[PDB]
Parts: sequence; C-alpha cells; structure tokens
Amino acid sequence: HHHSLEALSSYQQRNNQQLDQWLNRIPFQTLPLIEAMRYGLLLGGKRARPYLVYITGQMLGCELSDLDTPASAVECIHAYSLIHDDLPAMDDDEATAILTGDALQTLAFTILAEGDLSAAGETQRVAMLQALAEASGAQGMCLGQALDLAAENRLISLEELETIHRNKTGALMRCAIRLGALAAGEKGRAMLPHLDRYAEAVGLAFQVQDDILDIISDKSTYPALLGLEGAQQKAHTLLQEALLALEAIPYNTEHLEEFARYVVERKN
Amino acid sequence: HHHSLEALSSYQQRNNQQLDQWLNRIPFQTLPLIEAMRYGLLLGGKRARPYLVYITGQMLGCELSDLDTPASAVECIHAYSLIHDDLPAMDDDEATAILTGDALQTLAFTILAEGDLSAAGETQRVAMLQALAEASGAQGMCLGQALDLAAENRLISLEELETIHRNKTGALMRCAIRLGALAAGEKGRAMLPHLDRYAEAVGLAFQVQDDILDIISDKSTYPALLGLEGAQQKAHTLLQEALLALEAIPYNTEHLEEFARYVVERKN
Repeated sequence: HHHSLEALSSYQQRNNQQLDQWLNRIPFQTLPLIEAMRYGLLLGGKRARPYLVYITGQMLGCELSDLDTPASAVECIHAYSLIHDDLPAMDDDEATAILTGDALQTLAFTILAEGDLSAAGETQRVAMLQALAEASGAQGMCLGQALDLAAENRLISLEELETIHRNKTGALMRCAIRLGALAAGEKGRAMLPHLDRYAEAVGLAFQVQDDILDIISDKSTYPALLGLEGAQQKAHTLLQEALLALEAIPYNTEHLEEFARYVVERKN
Repeated sequence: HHHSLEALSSYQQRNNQQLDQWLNRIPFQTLPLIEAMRYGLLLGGKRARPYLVYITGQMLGCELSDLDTPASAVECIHAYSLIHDDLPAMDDDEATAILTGDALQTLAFTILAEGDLSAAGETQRVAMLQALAEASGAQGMCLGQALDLAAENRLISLEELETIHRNKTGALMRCAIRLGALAAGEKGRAMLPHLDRYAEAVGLAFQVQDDILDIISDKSTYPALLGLEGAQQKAHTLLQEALLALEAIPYNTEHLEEFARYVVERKN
C-alpha cells in the first residue's frame, strides 16, 4: 500500500547490475555452476535485504557507492539459502544445486572481503563479516533452519514458532540493516541497539503477515495459534514496536518506518 | 616415512581442542545440527591443512597462539566440503548433513572474523578472509568440484585432470599455507610467491601419490594417463618442484620440505 512497492524496484535494479560485475569476475563462465549461480541469483525476489542496506545507510549519510558491497553480499546469502531450501532432501544437477548454494555463500564473503567501502566503512569491514557470518550460521539462519526441521512434523508453541522465524528470517534481515549502518562507520554502529529492536520487530511481523495473507486469499501458523484476528493484532503490535524503536534514532527514519508499514499493509 | 606421520599428531590435537572452544560457543547444543557439526568436524582426517598453517607460521616467527585462528578456520572449510561430498545427490538427517555443511563453512568465517591474532596478523585479517573465500568458492574448491562433475562419466585429458585436482584440492591447501604466512603479517605475505609455487606442487603431488597407492595395494587416473612408472616420475618431479621453491625462502624451510617428502613417500 506504500510507495515501497515500487521503491524496491529502484534498488532492485542496482543490486542486479552489481551482482553481475561480481559474477563476471568468475572464470570458466561456460561452465554450468557459474550458470546456476547466475540464475539462482538474478531470479531472487523483492530484495528486501539489499534495500534495507541501501536505505539504512543513506539515512546515515552514505552514498550508494558506499553500500553496493554489503548490499550485494547480503543478497548472496539470501540466494544461497533458497537454493538449499528447494532441495529434494529438504522439501520432500541437484548436486549442481548443492554446489551453487555453497558457492553463493562463499561469494558473499568474497564480496565483503574485496568490495569497495568508504573510509568510514573500511573501519567496519571486519565487523560486517562477523555480523554476516553470525547471522548466517548455527547462530542464525542455520540454527533457525535446524529448528524448522523438528517443527515440520509437529504443531508447536507460539514461542517455538517465533524462535524459528526469529533465527530463520530475523537474523539475516537484522543483518542487512546492521550492514547498511556499519557502512557509515562508528556513527552507524552506535545506532545498532535501536536498529536491532526495529529489525527484530520487522523481521517477525513479516512472517505473521504472510500467514495472514495465506488465510485471506482462498500446521503451526500464527493464525492457528492466535486466530485470524489474534494474529492481525500481533502484526499491528509489532508495527508499533518497530516505529517505537525508530523514534530513538536521531536521523530521517522516514523510509524505514515506511518499510515497516509496507510489511504489514501489503496485499502481496 | 618421515617424522611427519607423528608430528601431524602433535597439532592434530590442538586443532581439535581449539575447534571445540568454537563449537562450545554455539547455543542450543542439545540440538542435532550442533551435533552433526561436532561429529563431522571432530572426526575429520590427518588435518594436513591446520598443520600447514602451524608450521608455515612458526617458520615465520609466530606463536601457536597466533595461529589457532587460521588453523581452526581452514579445517572448518575442509570438513564442510567432505560432508557435502558424501551426499546421496553427489555420490550416487540428510537434510541435516546439508545444513551441517553449510553451518561449517559459515563457522569458518566466524572464526577468521572473531578469533585472536597477533598485531602482525591483525593487519592481514581481511587478507585471510579474501584468501579463504577465494580458495573455497567458484574460483577454487567449488570450481574444482564443478569440474569433477563433468569428468565423472568420461575419461579425461591429463591437463583437465590436473586442473581438477588443482582447484578441488590445491586451492584449499595453498590456502592453509597462505593463512599460516599471513599470520605473521607483511613479512609472511612477502613470501607468498614462493610459498604458492610450493603449495601448487605439493597439492598436485598429493593426488598423484594417491592413485599410485591405489594401484599398489591390490576411470581417469594419473597412473592410467601416464602408467605406473610414468606417474611416479611425475610425483618425484613435483617433489623436486616444491623443494626448488622452498630454496627461495630465507627461513627454516625444514618442516615444509619435510612435509613435501612425506606426501610422496607415504605408505598411507
């Protein structure tokens, strides 16, 4: 419902232009894996993460040039994660799907290690890598995918269900925001506590509002554990949590707050 | 045949003690993935890589404390790579094997990002990450696993077969050596050209001497493309290439040269 349905289109372009220069570097293009990578990566999605990197950094004074690195990096992790998700093993040139996943995770760090950064950003390059590894491994995206493992058969605690989305979706999204901030150096870093709160609320609400769109277009789902109206009340409460968090930030929180609303107001 | 059969035992211990402190950090231990990780990682092998990190650094003045970071990091990549290798998809709680691979690659970078380093090492932390990503992705271990893909059915060019081992085994092994060197800062870095030559020769010869041990204990194999004696001549030539490379290095090349001999003299 917001002007974020078509803003995400402005960036979405840069992110693809950028991720291309990176794929272009790889030798043996005629090779297939470098192909799966190229598809599995330039297909993607709405690129909410890259977008979060961009707007968060800008809000903090960064040029887009100062942000293509984290932006591109974070999308590589996202992309890898989907590819692995769609595996016969998991869901029930496959081996090529496995490899292409593996190579995209690696690519993400190549990017964080090698890409340009403002002088302010440089000071945080190591911090960007620790944050991307932390959000992606057994302490985030992986720990959360491990939890959606056991949960697949059973129906679960609302807590459990949140702890799942928190790690499996929250971590990387909070990461895209942290990256965006770190690109602006210590000034950005000092804003993390508030940005974190924001991220956690927005990451969770994103899931809740899916389920709500699942039910409203005709397991353990937010609507099942709370009922349709009980869930919508949760999403709205989370949008309030986000916005409340952004109020602590002394900068133009316009596009972030706006992104929060889009998460829950979407007809997507 | 060398005293490197039981030296690799001295370190092999540290590497496991060290990789433990890292696994210990992860929350939700009772969880399974944090288990697969713990097995798939503390099983492992001879740990030639961690060893290469250690001896190379020492040769350059580093304390072992200054080296546990690269040492531990590099083993995480190795370990992940095996786990993925043994997949139904590839070879022909599986999904748990997939995840455990993914989480170990991530863990490797967590380690490089977070672990202690001498002040000399710190200066190269970003360079250690780029070298580990470069050696592990579509420009190394992955590009080389992609090549052993197409080669599985057909019989191939000696070149092709080397280009496969070069990327699929050479890259990471040359990486363990580069890491060891970088731990000693710019002094170590300046030695890379020679260490690289050494690494490439030793990485390749390691493969050739496998095949030779395969045939001598009773597809496209070194022995098939060159014959038993033709291969042994190649391994010996590579040991000469390595040793010739170490001669350019103004430091105690004893343990490296010694490791080269072990590669080709092994009854393993």
